[PDB]
Amino acid sequence: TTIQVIGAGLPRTGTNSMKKALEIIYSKPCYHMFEIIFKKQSDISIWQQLIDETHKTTSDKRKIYNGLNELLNGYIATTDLPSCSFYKELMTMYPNAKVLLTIRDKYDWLYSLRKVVLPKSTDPWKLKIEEGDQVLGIDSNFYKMSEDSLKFAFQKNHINLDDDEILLECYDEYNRLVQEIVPPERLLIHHLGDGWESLCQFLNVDIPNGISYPCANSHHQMTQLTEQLIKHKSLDDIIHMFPGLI
Ligand SMILES: Nc1ncnc2c1ncn2[C@@H]1O[C@H](COP(=O)(O)O)[C@@H](OP(=O)(O)O)[C@H]1O
Ligand SMILES: CC(C)NC[C@@H]1CCc2cc(CO)c([N+](=O)[O-])cc2N1
Repeated sequence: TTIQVIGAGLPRTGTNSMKKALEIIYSKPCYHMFEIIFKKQSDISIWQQLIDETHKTTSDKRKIYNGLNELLNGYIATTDLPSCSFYKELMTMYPNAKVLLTIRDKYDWLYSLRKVVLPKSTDPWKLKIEEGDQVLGIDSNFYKMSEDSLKFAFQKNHINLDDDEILLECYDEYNRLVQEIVPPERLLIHHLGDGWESLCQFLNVDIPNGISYPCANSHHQMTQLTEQLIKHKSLDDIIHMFPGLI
């Protein structure tokens, strides 16, 4: 088992649906932030170490390659933060792996990002997200790793995360650089709604017979999850309300 597909798309661009789609195609696990949050919170400090390594004057690329290889052992693919921020390193480690860039309208993306992943620090909803996350054992260590991974993706040290104009241009910039760095024959750009056919051709497989392309992880559902985590204080007690999410 080795990485076949490197997902370079940013959070809220359909990465969880792509994760599920790749697991359907290959019948092997794909990495995603949900793997960290719901299955392996122990990985948070490992990711934090790697991102930190990138902030050294002279970063040790072999330390990073080895960390990545450790983290992704047994996975056939990667999507979402924090792995997407390392797509260049992943490309080097796995020269035969193809690259996917999931993408969507930037304004739709920002609204989705604000409601689920990166609320403004002035948003009361941020406190609700944090309360719900405590139920899952998710705390400041997680938030620091995820924010750091985003800043690493965007290649910014000091950045005002609360500024929508900065995020919007960072988003466009990120997507543009992926297209300029990855050779076109090694890259598929997948827009929301594109479904199986460009993906499957790209990966040299048939369209899965009678299996629909996944449509997962909407902001409405994530808002509901937060609301129910706060209300019932137990993931196990509410997971029947969220089929196919985790
Ligand atoms: N097959 C599909 N078609 C359209 N939108 C999809 C989709 N799969 C996922 N999405 C959208 O992708 C976003 C989540 O992406 P990610 O998994 O990276 O967090 C959500 O957007 P919204 O929050 O606007 O509803 C979700 O609704
Ligand atoms: C469990 C949920 C109710 N609260 C956790 C939230 C939503 C899921 C999530 C997903 C990502 C990337 O998909 C990131 N991220 O990259 O910062 C952060 C978070 N945080």
